[PDB]
Amino acid sequence: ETRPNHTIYINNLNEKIKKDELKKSLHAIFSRFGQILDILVSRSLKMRGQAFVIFKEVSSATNALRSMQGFPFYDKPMRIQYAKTDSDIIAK
RNA sequence: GCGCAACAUCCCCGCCGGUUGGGCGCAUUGCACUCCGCGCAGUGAACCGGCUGCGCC
Ligand SMILES: NC(=O)c1ccc[n+]([C@@H]2O[C@H](COP(=O)([O-])OP(=O)(O)OC[C@H]3O[C@@H](n4cnc5c(N)ncnc54)[C@H](O)[C@@H]3O)[C@@H](O)[C@H]2O)c1
Ligand SMILES: Nc1nc2c(ncn2[C@@H]2O[C@H](COP(=O)(O)OP(=O)(O)OP(=O)(O)O)[C@@H](O)[C@H]2O)c(=O)[nH]1
Ligand SMILES: [Mg+2]
Ligand SMILES: [Mg+2]
Ligand SMILES: [Mg+2]
Ligand SMILES: [Mg+2]
Ligand SMILES: [Mg+2]
Ligand SMILES: [Mg+2]
Ligand SMILES: [Mg+2]
Ligand SMILES: [Mg+2]
Repeated sequence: ETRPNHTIYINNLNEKIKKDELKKSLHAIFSRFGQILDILVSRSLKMRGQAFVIFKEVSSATNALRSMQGFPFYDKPMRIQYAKTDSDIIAK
């Protein structure tokens, strides 16, 4: 789960929030500490309430669990965690 | 073929299916990298398959 290091995985999000509003209301919050490459969100039955954001490299992504970890985001605390594997765009 | 919905407890809304998006509810704490859980309804939204009826060649 936690404690490898590739990118962030945010959990326990408000699923009522639509995809577009969520994808941008995180980029505006998660670039205070790094540059964002791509943010990914799905409202499917599994990946709803979860997000996948990747930055420049690894400690361009350690700079996230860094900050938030229970941020009252849309009336529910965040829970961030390092992505177990790596996103298929950084494998190049 | 073209244009329409009279019939409607103000107006608007012919019928049956369906799609996309919006709403509410149930369920979901879930590690992905093209979409996709389900239910409810005057969804005063846009459309797709048909059909009934009215008017005009
Ligand atoms: N004050 C306002 O701002 C306001 C608001 C709404 C309407 N209006 C006016 O009030 C008027 C009321 O008109 P309406 O809505 O009663 O008529 P309509 O114009 O809606 O209906 C005419 C059509 O009904 C169809 N039709 C008639 N009998 C039929 C039957 N037996 N079977 C199937 N189809 C049939 C025909 O195709 C006909 O062309 C309108 O002309 C409108 O201009 C005014
Ligand atoms: N101009 C015109 N063409 C028609 C009319 N009715 C049928 N047609 C022609 O017929 C074709 C088939 O349409 P349909 O609705 O299946 O014809 P239909 O079933 O005989 O029509 P009904 O008489 O109502 O039963 C259309 O493409 C038209 O060209 C009409 O009233 N006016
Ligand atoms: Mg009409
Ligand atoms: Mg009318
Ligand atoms: Mg009427
Ligand atoms: Mg009615
Ligand atoms: Mg219908
Ligand atoms: Mg729906
Ligand atoms: Mg819904
Ligand atoms: Mg149609």
